[PDB]
Amino acid sequence: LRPIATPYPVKEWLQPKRYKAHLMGTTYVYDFPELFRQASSSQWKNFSADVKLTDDFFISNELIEDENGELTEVEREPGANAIGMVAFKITVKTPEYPRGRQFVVVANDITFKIGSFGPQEDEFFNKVTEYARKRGIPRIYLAANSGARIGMAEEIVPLFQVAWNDAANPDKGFQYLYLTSEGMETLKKFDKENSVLTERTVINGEERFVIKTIIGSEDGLGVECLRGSGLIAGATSRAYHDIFTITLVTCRSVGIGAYLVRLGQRAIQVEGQPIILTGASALNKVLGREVYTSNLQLGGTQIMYNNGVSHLTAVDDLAGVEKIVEWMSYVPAKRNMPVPILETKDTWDRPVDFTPTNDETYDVRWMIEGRETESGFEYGLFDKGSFFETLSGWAKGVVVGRARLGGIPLGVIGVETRTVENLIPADPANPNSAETLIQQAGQVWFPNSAFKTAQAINDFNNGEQLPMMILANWRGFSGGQRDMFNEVLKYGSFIVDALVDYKQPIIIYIPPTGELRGGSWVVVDPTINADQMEMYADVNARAGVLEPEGTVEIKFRREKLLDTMNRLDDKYRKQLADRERELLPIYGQISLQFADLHDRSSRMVAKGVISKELEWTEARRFFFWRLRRRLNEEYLIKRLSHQVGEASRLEKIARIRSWYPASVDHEDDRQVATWIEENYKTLDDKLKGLKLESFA
Amino acid sequence: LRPIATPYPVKEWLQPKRYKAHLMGTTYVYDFPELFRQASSSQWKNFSADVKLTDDFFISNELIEDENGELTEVEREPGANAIGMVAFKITVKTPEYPRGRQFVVVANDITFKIGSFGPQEDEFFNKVTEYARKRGIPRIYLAANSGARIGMAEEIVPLFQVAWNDAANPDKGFQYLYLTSEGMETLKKFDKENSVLTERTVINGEERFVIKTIIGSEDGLGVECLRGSGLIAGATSRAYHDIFTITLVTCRSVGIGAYLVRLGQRAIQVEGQPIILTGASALNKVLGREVYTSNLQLGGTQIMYNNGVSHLTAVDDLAGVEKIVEWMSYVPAKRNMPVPILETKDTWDRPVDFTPTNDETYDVRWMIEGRETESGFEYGLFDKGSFFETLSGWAKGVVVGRARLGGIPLGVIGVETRTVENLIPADPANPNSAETLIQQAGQVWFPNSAFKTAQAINDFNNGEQLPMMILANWRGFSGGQRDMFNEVLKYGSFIVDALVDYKQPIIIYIPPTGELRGGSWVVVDPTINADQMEMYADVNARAGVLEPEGTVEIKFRREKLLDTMNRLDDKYRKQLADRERELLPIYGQISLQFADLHDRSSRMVAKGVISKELEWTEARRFFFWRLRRRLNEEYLIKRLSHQVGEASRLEKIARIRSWYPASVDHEDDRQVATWIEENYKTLDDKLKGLKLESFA
Ligand SMILES: Cc1ccc2cc(CC3CCN(C(=O)c4cc(-c5ccccc5)nc5ccccc45)CC3)ccc2n1
Ligand SMILES: Cc1ccc2cc(CC3CCN(C(=O)c4cc(-c5ccccc5)nc5ccccc45)CC3)ccc2n1
Repeated sequence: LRPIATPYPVKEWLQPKRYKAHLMGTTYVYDFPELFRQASSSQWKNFSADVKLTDDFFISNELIEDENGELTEVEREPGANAIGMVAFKITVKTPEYPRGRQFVVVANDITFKIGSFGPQEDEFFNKVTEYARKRGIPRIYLAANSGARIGMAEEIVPLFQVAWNDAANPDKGFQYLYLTSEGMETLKKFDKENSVLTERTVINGEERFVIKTIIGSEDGLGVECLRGSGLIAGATSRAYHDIFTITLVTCRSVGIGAYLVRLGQRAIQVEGQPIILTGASALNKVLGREVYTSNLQLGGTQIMYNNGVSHLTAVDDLAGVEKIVEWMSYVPAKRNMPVPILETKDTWDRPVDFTPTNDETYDVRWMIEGRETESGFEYGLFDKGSFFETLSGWAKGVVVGRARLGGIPLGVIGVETRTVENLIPADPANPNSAETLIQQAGQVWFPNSAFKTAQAINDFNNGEQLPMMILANWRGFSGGQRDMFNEVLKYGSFIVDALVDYKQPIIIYIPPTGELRGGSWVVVDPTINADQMEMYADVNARAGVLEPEGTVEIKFRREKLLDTMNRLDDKYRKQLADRERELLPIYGQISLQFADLHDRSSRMVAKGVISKELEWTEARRFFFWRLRRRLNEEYLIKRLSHQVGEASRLEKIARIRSWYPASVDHEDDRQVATWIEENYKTLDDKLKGLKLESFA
Repeated sequence: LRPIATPYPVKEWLQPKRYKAHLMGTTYVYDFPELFRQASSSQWKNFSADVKLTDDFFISNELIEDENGELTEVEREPGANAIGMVAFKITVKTPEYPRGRQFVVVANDITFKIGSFGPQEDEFFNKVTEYARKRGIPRIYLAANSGARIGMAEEIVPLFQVAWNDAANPDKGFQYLYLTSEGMETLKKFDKENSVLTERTVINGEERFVIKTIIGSEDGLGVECLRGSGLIAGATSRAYHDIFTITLVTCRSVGIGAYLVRLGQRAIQVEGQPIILTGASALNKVLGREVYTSNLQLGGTQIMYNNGVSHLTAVDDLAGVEKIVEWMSYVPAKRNMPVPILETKDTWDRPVDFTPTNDETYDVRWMIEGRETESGFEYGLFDKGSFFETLSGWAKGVVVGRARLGGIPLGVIGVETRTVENLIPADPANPNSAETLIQQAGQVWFPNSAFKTAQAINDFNNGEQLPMMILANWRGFSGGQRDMFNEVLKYGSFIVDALVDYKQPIIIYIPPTGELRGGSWVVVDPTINADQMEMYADVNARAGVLEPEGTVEIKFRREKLLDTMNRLDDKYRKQLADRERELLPIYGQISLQFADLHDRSSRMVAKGVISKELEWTEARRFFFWRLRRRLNEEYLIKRLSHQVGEASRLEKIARIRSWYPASVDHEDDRQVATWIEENYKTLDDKLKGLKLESFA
């Protein structure tokens, strides 16, 4: 016992494994449910300071496998785990789910054979993944490991012999490894006969059993651990499309551990905890030179957060757990359940205060969440304090996060208008390599920002099942040599693919001072997914194939400018050339203005390419009721789908809308939402009566 | 008429549009079906030189929209197209489909408004895509365009007036653009009232109609072309997952044209024909410096073929058409039809001649397709002349292509064992940028080669619907700083995702002299997709978590080596240190051999991680019958699926196998395939009788 005379019992002495996990710079596995309780208690405190929580608000039950390999809940003392993988089923009352929400927490035990993954740990992690998937509940993975377990047949070590080329001179070489009759007998005795595959031979009177293959009696030495690693890699790939998946990197995550981080997609990395494949010293041995200094050089946050492999960083394990809990607050309690509404002080019924200006630099986050000023807070489009930014270390030209609109959770994608700089590190393996600073113009999609946008769309859709708003403001894609060589077309195409797959309502909105041109419009047009997408443009937004400079270059050339001077200038209508020299700068401005007059939201409305033209200050009120109406109609379309056999979206929506009273304006979002909400049970009666269907 | 006195009529005079397409360095649209006839005739000549083809072997029928917008077949004179998009339905008798196969060819007409995409061209291209998708037939796109159509309201050009700040001094500026009563009347007269949105004002006695927005009477000016571009981008994204999609870049492909190339995935680029977004001169104007010299610098084959955006290059349009036809020869006639068997001179019943050696450098293509030697041809694993390599300009560390195994078409992925070099061009926009040469070690996955592998798996699965063989031979992934920063984990994870989605049989085979370690095994393990995947290892292959050097470093350390010297060396069992110095180099070799003895295919079999251990020379015979048996069982599993409502793969296969006579060995591939093929109609009788099912 160290230390002596403490007021309460020494937990690191009661369970020495707790001390071992601490020495490795991580939380002991069995202490993680307490971090989740602390983080959930903080959630309530930030939401409503006066709430009185009792311990029954949070329940953690360890999951273990019974005799039949089926998962069962247990209450046992920490550290009794016979495998290096542990899991907990958590039931917690949260501000968004005050009656309770559930999720599973899977975690490596860093104290159990260094958190290595053997076949038993792989099979348990897979069983836990399937358990969560069957229930539709989130799967949280706490990564603290050493990758696949590695071993040798330790029983053959004191038994094997060597067929020396020259017995007197060992340095001269050897032919093979073998066992003697007594070696074979030792194996026969301990029932380890199948530990080796041998070929009996006789050399100078003595029978030698030539070792052809070493198998070993102990399970979890090599290939069997690689099979289990593949199983859990595929399981995680599947889980990402099915349930909400997230990983906290709490101590190192090696090999399969690094792949699990990425396969679950959503990842929070604790600072100083590396995500690696082969380590620095192993790499150095292969390279035959001291190239790398540390594992943190290979997989620290300055690699992974800058990459977008880590969506967020955390200063410590509790900060990481808090970020999991905060991320989950935007996510349904289980698969296919409605998105969790959480109304706060900042109600839908207000104008948007922060307005961008053409003559002034702004941070898009101000438009999203608002900004603090000396004269008071300027409210943004979304709820005050609701913006949760993710992938904040990578491709900063695009701003992605979760926010709330009058309480409705949604994914938000905005455009950073300021020039973004990123530092490409010098390659330690190349002596002729130096660090590169890359500058990327604002409102231009680059390979990295296009990849981040596609990734965001997929992460809001899969597991999170959230509606989305893109505040579309791009001039185009980078068509330059470097970015074209770096496959900008591939990443831009991933955006189209991500939108095709989207299952919840989408709002595309060109904001005030905003623009959408050529290739940038293409990749975000609502006809990519007409079932879910709608486009809107601000009265102060612009859009066309080219910018006015481009349009004039192709369609308002010198001949047309001169005919315009001929019509409009009395002096014009060698003495022409000097007049042309004087008129050209202003006539170039007239032509640019003429072109800009086509790029208005009024032309977008007339041509039917946008649903409506909007005023920014009224966009919060408009979008709140539009989104609320859309969620309600989507619920009814899904109910009608359950009883038909075969009908299109257009036919399903036309039928639902035919149930609305004649006096209801189908174009009034607030009226449609209000009527549906007042009639959910009446609509249920109607849907249940439609089960008079016999379709073959 | 130019030239005069030709033996036959001047086609470039009869149809001047033919001459215009030629002046633009491309085939005239209406001459493309003839290139397909020429290429299909060549297919027959290469297959069986003595075949007698008549003109009824190939039929091309132009598709146009009728009064109701429905596609109908027409026989009309070339050049009568009222839109800049044309399509043909092709019916061709090929060596793989001697009774005929069909596909659609969609193409821009470069002579029609520079191949620009207006709303009508977009709607026709979408209608053609849907037509092919509904029928399950391939969609071939011939890209020769200028992107989205750009325009202005040309009727407002001679009408608009300017509100000068000072009428006498135009240079001093202007307030707005306006129309007069006579301007408004001109618009009223020609029924173009809605061409502008105006605001009537009176300034110094005269009524001025202030132009607030220019709309225009002509359709296809701006945003409406961007909507149509989005529609066809989404349509192509969908088509790729549904039917076989391919694009030939035959003249430039701009904007939406560049996106269509990528969205259809499979692309052949004719040399000197660029795939661009914004062009060089437009980019130069934005950058305010002469940065780029040409469009070919931005999107030539040296960009796109090196990127993997272009799967192949072609010296000319006919070479391109021939490569389409050759690619299609491995693909089913329509969606869900069986893969086309094409038996040639090189029959299944032979050993594999080319065998790799540990002490000698080899090209993996020799193992795949064989090699010419002075002593004769050394046959490879696959049919002689059947290897069709694709993505050959990009990530050369991985070799991808289509091949045939005793006539069975399949996707093949092999590993290039030689060091691969690639040249990263100097960024023209950065004066402080120079070209970089990157060397990549063989048998190591890098971000580019991992992306190429995932891309290949997806392209064999989607549309092609082919079985696959991966000749798995990777030591691991590059875990170094540069490759980790360059997101190797993301690309490696895409491999897992691509395997999860795979719908046809997969063979993973570790070849002779081959190896599969740590992270490389993980990403290719058959438990990722147990319904489709099987793994095999050569008797001369190796596999474990680490390489023997790594295993000894962790599990056979100095203490263990010294205890081994204590047991095996009579002299060992300060006078120890000098003995240690002498023994250590050979005892290090013993420990490496001890570790290598665990890495054998015999341990893989014993641990149940591979289906069988094989001998390379017998692999062609083994895999032919294994694949043939698997295709037959897959056909029956799909038939059983059509009549059940709910049953797992394991239950479906167990039922099918219960139909085999008792004397049939379920493990004998050749016997199982033979029995199924002799009993297809009898099995059909049994399946039709199982339609006594009433499941609710
Ligand atoms: C690194 C970088 C930085 C900015 C980028 C902007 C775009 C947008 C397109 C719009 C379409 N387009 C034009 O429409 C255009 C814009 C301008 C232009 C605009 C603003 C200032 C100066 C010039 N001049 C032109 C000249 C000829 C043809 C087209 C134009 C070109 C430019 C694309 C890639 C970019 N890459
Ligand atoms: C650019 C590059 C080049 C080659 C690469 C090879 C690997 C494979 C792993 C296997 C696992 N592993 C070992 O198992 C290992 C191999 C060797 C080694 C092998 C051959 C020659 C020299 C050393 N020495 C070691 C030392 C300590 C720990 C592990 C080892 C390391 C190396 C990964 C990335 C690489 N990147």
